[PDB]
Amino acid sequence: NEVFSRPEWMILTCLPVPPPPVRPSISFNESQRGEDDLTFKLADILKANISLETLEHNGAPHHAIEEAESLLQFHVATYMDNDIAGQPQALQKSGRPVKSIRARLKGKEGRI
Amino acid sequence: SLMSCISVGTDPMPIITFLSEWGMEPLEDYVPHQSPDATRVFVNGVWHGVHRNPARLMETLRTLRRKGDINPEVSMIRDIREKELKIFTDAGRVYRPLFIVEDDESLGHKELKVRKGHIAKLMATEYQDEYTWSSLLNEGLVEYIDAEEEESILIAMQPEDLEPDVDPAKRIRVSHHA
Amino acid sequence: NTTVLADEFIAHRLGLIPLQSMDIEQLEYSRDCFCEDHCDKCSVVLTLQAFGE
Amino acid sequence: KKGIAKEHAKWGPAAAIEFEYDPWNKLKHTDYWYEQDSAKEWPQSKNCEYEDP
Amino acid sequence: LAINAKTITSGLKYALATGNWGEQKKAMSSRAGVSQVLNRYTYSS
Amino acid sequence: KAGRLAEVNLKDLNNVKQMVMAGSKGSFINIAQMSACVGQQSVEGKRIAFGFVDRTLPHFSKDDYSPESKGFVENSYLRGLTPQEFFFHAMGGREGLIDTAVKTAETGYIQR
Amino acid sequence: DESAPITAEDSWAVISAFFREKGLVSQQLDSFNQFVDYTLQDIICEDSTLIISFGKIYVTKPMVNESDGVTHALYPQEARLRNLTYSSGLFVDVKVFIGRLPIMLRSKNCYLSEATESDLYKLKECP
Amino acid sequence: KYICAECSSKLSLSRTDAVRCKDCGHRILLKARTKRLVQFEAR
Amino acid sequence: KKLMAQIFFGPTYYQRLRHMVDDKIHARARGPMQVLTRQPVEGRSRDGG
Amino acid sequence: MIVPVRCFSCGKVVGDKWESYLNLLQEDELDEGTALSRLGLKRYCCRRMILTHVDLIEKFLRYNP
Amino acid sequence: NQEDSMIMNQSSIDRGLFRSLFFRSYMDQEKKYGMSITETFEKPQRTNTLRMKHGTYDKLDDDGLIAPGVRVSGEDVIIGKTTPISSKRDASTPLRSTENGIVDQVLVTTNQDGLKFVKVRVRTTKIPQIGDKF
DNA sequence: TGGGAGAAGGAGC
DNA sequence: GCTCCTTCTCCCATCCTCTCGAT
RNA sequence: AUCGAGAGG
Ligand SMILES: Nc1ncnc2c1ncn2[C@@H]1O[C@H](COP(=O)(O)OP(=O)(O)OP(=O)(O)O)[C@@H](O)[C@H]1O
Ligand SMILES: [Zn+2]
Ligand SMILES: [Zn+2]
Ligand SMILES: [Zn+2]
Repeated sequence: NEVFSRPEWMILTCLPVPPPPVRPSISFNESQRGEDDLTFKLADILKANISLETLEHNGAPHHAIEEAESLLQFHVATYMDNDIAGQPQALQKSGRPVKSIRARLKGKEGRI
Repeated sequence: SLMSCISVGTDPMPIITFLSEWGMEPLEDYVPHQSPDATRVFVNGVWHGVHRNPARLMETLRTLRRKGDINPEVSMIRDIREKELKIFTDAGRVYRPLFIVEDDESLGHKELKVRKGHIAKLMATEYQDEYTWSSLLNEGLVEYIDAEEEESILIAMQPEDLEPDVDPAKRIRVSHHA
Repeated sequence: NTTVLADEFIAHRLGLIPLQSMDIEQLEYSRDCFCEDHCDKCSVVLTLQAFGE
Repeated sequence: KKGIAKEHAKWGPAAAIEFEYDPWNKLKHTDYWYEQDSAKEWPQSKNCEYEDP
Repeated sequence: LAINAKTITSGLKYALATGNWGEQKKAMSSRAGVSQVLNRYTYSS
Repeated sequence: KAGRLAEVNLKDLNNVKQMVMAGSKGSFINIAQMSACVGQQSVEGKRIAFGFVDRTLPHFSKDDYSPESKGFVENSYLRGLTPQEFFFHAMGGREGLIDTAVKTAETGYIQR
Repeated sequence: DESAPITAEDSWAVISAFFREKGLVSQQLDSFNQFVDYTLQDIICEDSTLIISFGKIYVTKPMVNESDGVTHALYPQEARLRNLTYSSGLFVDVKVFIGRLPIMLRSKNCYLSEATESDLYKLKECP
Repeated sequence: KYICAECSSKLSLSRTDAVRCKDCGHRILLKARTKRLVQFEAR
Repeated sequence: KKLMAQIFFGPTYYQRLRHMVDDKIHARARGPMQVLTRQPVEGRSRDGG
Repeated sequence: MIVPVRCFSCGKVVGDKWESYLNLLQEDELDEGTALSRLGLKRYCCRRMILTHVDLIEKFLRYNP
Repeated sequence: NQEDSMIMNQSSIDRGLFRSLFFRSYMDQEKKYGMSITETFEKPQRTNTLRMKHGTYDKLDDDGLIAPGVRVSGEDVIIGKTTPISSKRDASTPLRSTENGIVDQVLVTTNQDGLKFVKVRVRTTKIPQIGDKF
């Protein structure tokens, strides 16, 4: 659609980050608090983006810029879909896979 | 079940050194010719060799197990229609004890090895608070049989069943009396 | 109560003990007595003291 | 405290009150259950000694 | 000295207290159903 | 036919017959199984198969195809079940619990 | 009166003897006892040389390492009440302390296995 | 007002006194029983 | 009065099970809610719906 | 646990017939039925109260506290 | 008694048929949350603590515990403790909302870390009632 | 993880 | 150009409820 | 909160 859906918009250049209500900091028990999975994944996105910015400012060997771009692509892909077939899953500190938005919207326990 | 146990594990080597002395032929010096009526002797799933005249080997192994030389939790299976002798010694096998029936040619029909004297000894030992379960096991009166070995035995439900006006309310028992 | 039985267990067992009641007609009901939880014309007080000597 | 067995069974002084009437089945208030004979399968109560068959 | 005992202890104390029969970093092996809290509602239980 | 012969010759004051006559609970099969014979035990639509080699239980000889050998309970609940018939009845009745916890999900998906 | 055939009643003497010797939870007590006595040493000895070489292993009685205190004996009731762990230290004759193995109750390494009914009542353990 | 499992010292055990017993070196305590009279309905 | 039907009567061994109504009864009147979806929380112990 | 006082089915006191029951069983060598009948327990609702009872209290009395 | 239900004799229930004892054990520790920090088992104050549970604190002793023999019901506080900040926060443990009883025993013990913790056992009788399963 | 689709890539006339 | 043609990737799998653990 | 277990219709 000319107005609502163009092919050029299927490649992400600027990514919207949701407000805190979408990713609240759950505080169970008394002192056992922790940020949401989406907050950690977005922090990883920011780290990868800053890494690419630093490498470009440094004009790092293209063979390292390519690896940094692949890391950014993997992190922004797992952010929206952690169930990609034939690829390793991104894991939290505890060793469990992150709960992407696709996993939040899918299944009998999903939003819908 | 109440009378089901799990094997704990036993060293198979003492069994193997028996077989080589009982007349088995090592798989190295085995040619699949000149011996078509020969049994494949396995141990713990390993085809250790080939042995002829398996009846004597099985008789000797059963005599050893019903005496304590072989661990009573060792299951020995002979399947004639494939000519395979399978001895198992590993751990994790579920077995249950049950009585042993002998021919007892003296008293006509086949009769249980364990008799009322052993029961009297067991009751005296219980009431003496010598003759324990191990004493029954070591005398060949009771044997451990697992699921795989059950495919080569015939079991009678009750001692009265093997024994070779009528209450109408008693349950129907076929008593085919094999 | 140092015993191996619960307080309310013993209370229930005590409540089931048959007590003499030939002259029950002379006592008053607790609901109808201008008294308190214990009295003399509407209740009878008993005491149990036991020690495992 | 004074009380009745309605509030709690601890106040009931009647252990068991056997109650029977018409030992023979004259009034036909009961239809006896039988397999082959109804007079030989049901035991004859003691109070049958006090009424004419 | 020079031997880390905890690796054994905290190992054997974790799976046995959780049921995940393996290290805390592994989730493939038979897990969560190996060690269970003893049911003492009744002697038969 | 055995159950029908039993039910016909049951007196009218029989309490289980009155429940069947009213239709409140119980049926003909209940009369047959509690008074005449439990019947044939079948699992997965077929009679008891040979779990062992050429037999169903270690107490039967091989190559035995008699009805008693493959799960025919000649006894009633009043008379009591023999150990072989008891085990065959347990095998048959376990299927009635599997399709309650396993095959219920295959008909709920249909309705969804 | 010595070789008469058995009746269906006398087999209960055999079953009573079986349950008097084996018990009801022998299928777990005999498996664990094998692990401590034999399997543990086999695991220790197998490929244990860093060519350093581990050797004999010793399993003590269950004990608790009290904070700033002397290590004393631990009984199952004390472990249950204090939220402790019923375990015993393993010392490898490289004898270096390598860890603590939890001990199964009424096993060969448990005190309750060498306790009579009076001792079990004294230890506040149900016989 | 505190009784150890082994022996019954019936110590005081204030803030400073902490958790322990005199006679026996055992580390569990039961804090006696309330002085207030309880009342159960015998039913 | 006598009953026309004689009643099967006798001792039988009965067991009390862990399930009792005082441990199953529940009712919610706008209690606590979740922080993520702002829906009623789950569980009788949590005063949920 | 100790002794079933009274009788759920009827209400007869059977809490004072335990030691006598044990003495009849042991000292007088009578069987359960004759001992139960000699204690005046005619109805089988009272009879089961003393016949089927586990005196666990003794075991609870074997602990130090 | 229709549809697989039963009629139970109320008089027999009054005499002890199927009555039972129910014990529940609550546990509470105090932990360091640091190197030189420690929680305290004490009676919570009304002005110092930063939090409250709206339960009745009139039954706790000086140490923040309830002696055996006190009828604790509903939202009563049984193991009252206050934790500091890193004035004081509230970390008291109340009873279950739908559970009541009498305190049976109170075990005061030291943890393997040397930290004082307390277990409290509450005892209740569950008389058979309409709707109980047999 | 157990069957199914549907889809895809490949051979053959 | 069908003709398939076998070979692959693919998403599923009843409902509601309770309690107790371990992090 | 997460995870897992067990249990009821
Ligand atoms: N897996 C399940 N899925 C859906 N509903 C179930 C499930 N299991 C049980 N139920 C519900 O519970 C009921 C089963 O009742 P229950 O288990 O008491 O057996 P029943 O049919 O009542 O016969 P009985 O009481 O004699 O066993 C069904 O009516 C059903 O609605
Ligand atoms: Zn008064
Ligand atoms: Zn002391
Ligand atoms: Zn009675």
